Amino acid sequence: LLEVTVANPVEGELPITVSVDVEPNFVAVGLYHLAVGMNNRAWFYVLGENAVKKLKDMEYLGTVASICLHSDYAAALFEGKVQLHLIESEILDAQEERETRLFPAVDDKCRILCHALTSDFLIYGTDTGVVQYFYIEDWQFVNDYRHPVSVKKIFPDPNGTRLVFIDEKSDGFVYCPVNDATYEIPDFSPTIKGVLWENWPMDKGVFIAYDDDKVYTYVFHKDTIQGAKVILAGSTKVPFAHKPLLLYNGELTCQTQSGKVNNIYLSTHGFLSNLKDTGPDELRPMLAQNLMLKRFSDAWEMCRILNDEAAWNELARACLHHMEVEFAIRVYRRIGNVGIVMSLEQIKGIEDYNLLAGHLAMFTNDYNLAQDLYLASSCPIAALEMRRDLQHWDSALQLAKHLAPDQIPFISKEYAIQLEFAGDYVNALAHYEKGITGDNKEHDEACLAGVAQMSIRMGDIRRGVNQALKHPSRVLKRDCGAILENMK
Amino acid sequence: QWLAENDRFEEAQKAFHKAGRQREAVQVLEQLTNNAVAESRFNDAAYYYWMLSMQCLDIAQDPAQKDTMLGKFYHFQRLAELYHGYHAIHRHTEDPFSVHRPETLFNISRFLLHSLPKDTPSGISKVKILFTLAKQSKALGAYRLARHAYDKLRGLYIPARFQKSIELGTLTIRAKPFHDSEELVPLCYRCSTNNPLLNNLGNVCINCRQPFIFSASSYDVLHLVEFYLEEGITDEEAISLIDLESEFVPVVVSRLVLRSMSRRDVLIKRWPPPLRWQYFRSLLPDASITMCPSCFQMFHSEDYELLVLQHGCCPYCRRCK
Amino acid sequence: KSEAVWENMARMCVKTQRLDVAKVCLGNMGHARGARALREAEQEPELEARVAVLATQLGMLEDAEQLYRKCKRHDLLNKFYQAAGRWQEALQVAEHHDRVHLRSTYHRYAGHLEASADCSRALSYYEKSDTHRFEVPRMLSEDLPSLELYVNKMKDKTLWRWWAQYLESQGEMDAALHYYELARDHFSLVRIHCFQGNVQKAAQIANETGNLAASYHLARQYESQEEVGQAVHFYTRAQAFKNAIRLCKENGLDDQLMNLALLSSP
Ligand SMILES: [Zn+2]
Ligand SMILES: [Zn+2]
Repeated sequence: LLEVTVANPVEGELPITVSVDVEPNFVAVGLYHLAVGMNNRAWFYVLGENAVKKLKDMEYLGTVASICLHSDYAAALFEGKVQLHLIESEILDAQEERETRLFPAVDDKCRILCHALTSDFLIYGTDTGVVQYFYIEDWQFVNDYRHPVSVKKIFPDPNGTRLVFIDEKSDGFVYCPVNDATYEIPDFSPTIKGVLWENWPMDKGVFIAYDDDKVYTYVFHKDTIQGAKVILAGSTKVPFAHKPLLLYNGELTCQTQSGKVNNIYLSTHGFLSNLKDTGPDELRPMLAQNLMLKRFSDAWEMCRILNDEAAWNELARACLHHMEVEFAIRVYRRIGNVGIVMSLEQIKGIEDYNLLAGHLAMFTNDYNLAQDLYLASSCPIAALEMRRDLQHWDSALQLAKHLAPDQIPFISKEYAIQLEFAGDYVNALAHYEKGITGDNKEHDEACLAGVAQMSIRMGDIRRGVNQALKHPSRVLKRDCGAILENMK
Repeated sequence: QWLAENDRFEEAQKAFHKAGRQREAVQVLEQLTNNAVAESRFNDAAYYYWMLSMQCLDIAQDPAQKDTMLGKFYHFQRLAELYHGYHAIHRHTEDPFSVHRPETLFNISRFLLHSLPKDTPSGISKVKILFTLAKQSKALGAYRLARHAYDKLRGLYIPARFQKSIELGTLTIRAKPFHDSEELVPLCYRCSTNNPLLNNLGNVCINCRQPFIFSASSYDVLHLVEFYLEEGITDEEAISLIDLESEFVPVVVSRLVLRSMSRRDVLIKRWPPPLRWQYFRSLLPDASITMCPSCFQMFHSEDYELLVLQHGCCPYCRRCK
Repeated sequence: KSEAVWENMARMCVKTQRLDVAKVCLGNMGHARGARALREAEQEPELEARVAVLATQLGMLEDAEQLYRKCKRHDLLNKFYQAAGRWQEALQVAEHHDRVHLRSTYHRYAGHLEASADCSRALSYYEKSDTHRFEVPRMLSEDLPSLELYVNKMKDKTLWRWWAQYLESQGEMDAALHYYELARDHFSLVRIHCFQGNVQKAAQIANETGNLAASYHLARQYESQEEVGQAVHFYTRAQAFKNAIRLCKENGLDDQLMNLALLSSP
C-alpha cells in the first residue's frame, strides 16, 4: 500500500524499496526521479544510488490524471491541461519562462487526452486530433500533426522521435515526424490497453501492443523496398492480471497482482533459449521469426546452424528487401553467388533512396516496382536502361518519350527487329520507318533495308523493290532475292 | 619494372615518369588511385589524382591529343579538389576527436555540397557531407542552411549509425530562429554584394556570375577576382606592363589598366604553355595570399606558413620546401 | 517463351564464345542483372573477359574461372575469387600475379574478417598493409582497453599520436603529454605546455628539439603575450620570416627587420 519498488535489473541496479507518505493513485519513474501522487498532490523523490530523498510535494489545480518524468522535467496532465515544470526548481540564474508552462495555450479550446515525455520533447495528443512536439531544450514547438480523430493514447519510442498513437476508433498508427507520416498498424485489436516499445538497442522497429488476453508483437519497417509499413510479427498469450512494464531483448517484465514482477518470454522472441538442441523443423519457423523482426545477425547464426542453402537465400532476400546492402553482400558472398555480389558492390556507394530502392528491387526480380522506384529517383533514365536491358522495347519506347528522346529511333528499330523475328512484319515496317534518323548513315541504311524487306513482304512489291534499288549494299539484294523466291 | 617487382609502386610511377613512359605510368597511377579510393586514404587519392592531372597536362603538349586531354586535366584537377576536401569530412566523422576548426568543416562541407556533381565520385558519400554541414551550420549559427541540409538528408538512404542523430536533428532544427548569421554570408568581390549561403548556380555569385576563389587549406572566399587579357596581349607583355607604375561577363582588363596595376596585388598562376596564365586581382592588397609554385593552389599566408612548417610540404601537392 | 530454354541456350552461347545472340537472351529470361553486367563488361578491351562475366551471371563459376585464367586478367580473377568468398585463392593470385592489388586484397580480406567478428586476424591483415594505423583505431572503437594495448604494443609513432589526440579530447592532459612525448609530436607538447601556462619548459623543448612548428606556435604565443623580442627570435628560428617581418614592422625594429628581409622570400 505504501511501498514503491524501483529497480534496473538490466543495468544490475539492486531493487530499492521506498516507503511513501500516502497510498499513491499514480506512479511514474524517470531517469533521476520517482513521482507518486493522488488527487491533486504529487510527491517527487530523487533516486539516489544509495538511498532516496523526497524533494517536494507539489500541488496541481485539478485532479492529476497522470504524470510523466524525464531528465529534470515533469509534465502533469490534469483537467485536460498539461503543466510542464522543473523538479529541482533552483532559483540560481534560472530564467522564469522555462521553469513552468501550461499546455495548451490559453486561446486553444482543446483538451489534452494523452501526454508523454521523452528525453527532449513533451508529446501530447488533444481531443481535436492534434499531436504536438515541444522541444524542451529550446522551448519551441517543432511538430504539429492534425489527425482526423482525437488521439486517445500516445507511446513514444525510446529514441524519442517515433510515436505510436491510438485514436477514438481504436486505430493504432505509427507516426514519424521526420518524414511526417502515419502508417496504420495492421490487425490492431479494438481492446488494446497498452503499447510497449522494445528497449534492446538493436531492435529499433520492434514494439508490442498488449491487452488483457494477448500480447501482439509488431515491427515497423522504416526502410524497405516496398516503402515503410508496420507488419504484425506474432502473438503471445499472457496469464491473468499481468500488466507488462518493461520489454528488453524479447523478455517482458510484467507486473502481477502481488506487487511482484515476473518475466515472460515472447513467442516471437522465443529463440533466446539454446539453439543446439533444436531441430531444423523447429529452426525454420524460428528463422522466419528472426527474419521478420529484422534480426539479421541472429538469422545469420541460425542459418549457419541449419547449413541449408534455401535458408541462406531466404535470409539474403530478406536483407535485400530491407535495404541492407552490406549484409546481403555478406550472405551472397558466403553462398557463392559471384555475379550478384559484384552487382551489389557496383551499387554499394549509392545514396539516393529511390535509386537504391529500384536497384535492390531489380535484384529481387520485381521489375514493375523497380521501374516505379527508378522514375521517382534522381536518375530516371536508369529505368529505361533496365527496360532496354530486359528487351522490353515497347516499355522502353514508352519511357524514352520522356527521359531520352534521342534513343527513340534506335530502340524503335530494335523493337521492329524483334517484331521481324517474331513474324509480326506489320509493326516491324512501322517501327523501321519510325527508326529513321538524319545523322547516323549506317543506322538509316539499316532501317531503309528493313523497310524494303517489310514492304516486299507486305505485297507492296513495287515500293519494296524501289527501296531495294536505292540502297548501297549488295547483302540487301542477296537476302531480297531469297525473299522474292519465297514469293516466287 | 624492377621497382614494380620490388613493390615500390609509388616509386615505380615516379620512375616511369622520370624515364620515357606514358602507357604503364598512367595505368599504374590509375591503379594507385583506385587502391586509395577503395581504402579510406582520400588525401592520398587526391594527391594521386593531382599527379594524374599534371601528367595529362604535360603530355598534352603534343598537339595531336591536346583537345581530348586538357579536358582530362580539368576533370582530374576537379577530382583532386573534391577528394582533398572530402578527406577532412571523412576524418571528422570517424575519429572520436576533431582536428579541424568547426568553421573549416562548415566551409568544406558547403564547398563539397555546391561543387559535388550529380553522380558523386566513387568513395565520396554525401550523407556524411550533408550531416557535417547540418551539424556545423547549427553550431556556427546558420540555422537556415541546417534546415536545407536536413531536407536534403531526408531524401537519401541513411546508414544505420547515422539514423538517430540525423532524424533527431531534423526535428530539433525547427526550433531555431530561422536565420543565417551574417558573419558566414559569402561576399562576392567584383560586385560587393552578399550571396546566400546556398547558391543554386554553385560556387558562383548572384548579381554577377564571377566564380568564387577558395583557399585550398581551410576553404574560404579569397578576396581575388579573376580577370582576363585582351585578345592581343601576351603574358610576357602583361607582366612587363604590370611591373611598371545571368550572362557572366568576364572583367577583361586593358593594356593601360595593366600599366596602372602593380605586381603586389596580382597572382599570375603561370600555367604551362598549353594553357594561358590565369590572372587574379586581390581587392584587399593589405592581406596576402600565397601560392604553391606547383599546383598553384592559393592559401592564406599565415595558414600556408603554418601548414608547410607542420608538414614539410604543400598540403595539396607534397613538394618539399 | 520458356525461361529454361533461354537459360539453356544462353549457357550454350557461353560454350560458343558468342555474346551478341546471348545479349538478347538474358533479357528474354528476365535476367536484368545479367544484361546490366554484360553492358558494363562491354567496356573491357577483350572477348574472353566478357564471356567470363556472362558465365558468372549464368553460374558455371568453374568455366568463368578457367576463362579468366586463359584471359590472363589476373585482377579480374582476383575480384572473382574475392566475390566467391574463397579469400585464399584470391590471396595467392594477388601474391603471385597482381602484386599491386595485393595490399588492396589484404585490406578487403581483413574487412571481411572484421565483418565476421574475427578481430585478431583482421588486425593481422591490417598490419600486412599500411592501413592499420587508419583502420585499427576505427576497428577497435568502443574497445578502449584493447585499443590502448595495441597502441602501446605497435609503437608506430602515429598510433601514439592518435591515442594522444583521444586522451587530449578525453580530459587526460597528463597521459596526453606522455603519449605525445612518446610520439615525438613536439608541436602538441609545445601547444599544451603553453595552454597550461608553463611556457618556460615549452621554450626549452622548442630550443632543444628544433621543431619548426613548435617554435612557430611558441613564438605566436609570445606575440600573444605582448612579448615581441622573443617572439621575433622564435619566428626567426621557425623560419616564419613573414610573421617575423610583420612583427618587426609593427614594433619598428628596422635593424631586426633587415636581417629577416634579406633572407626572406622574394
Ligand atoms: Zn558578384
Ligand atoms: Zn602545392
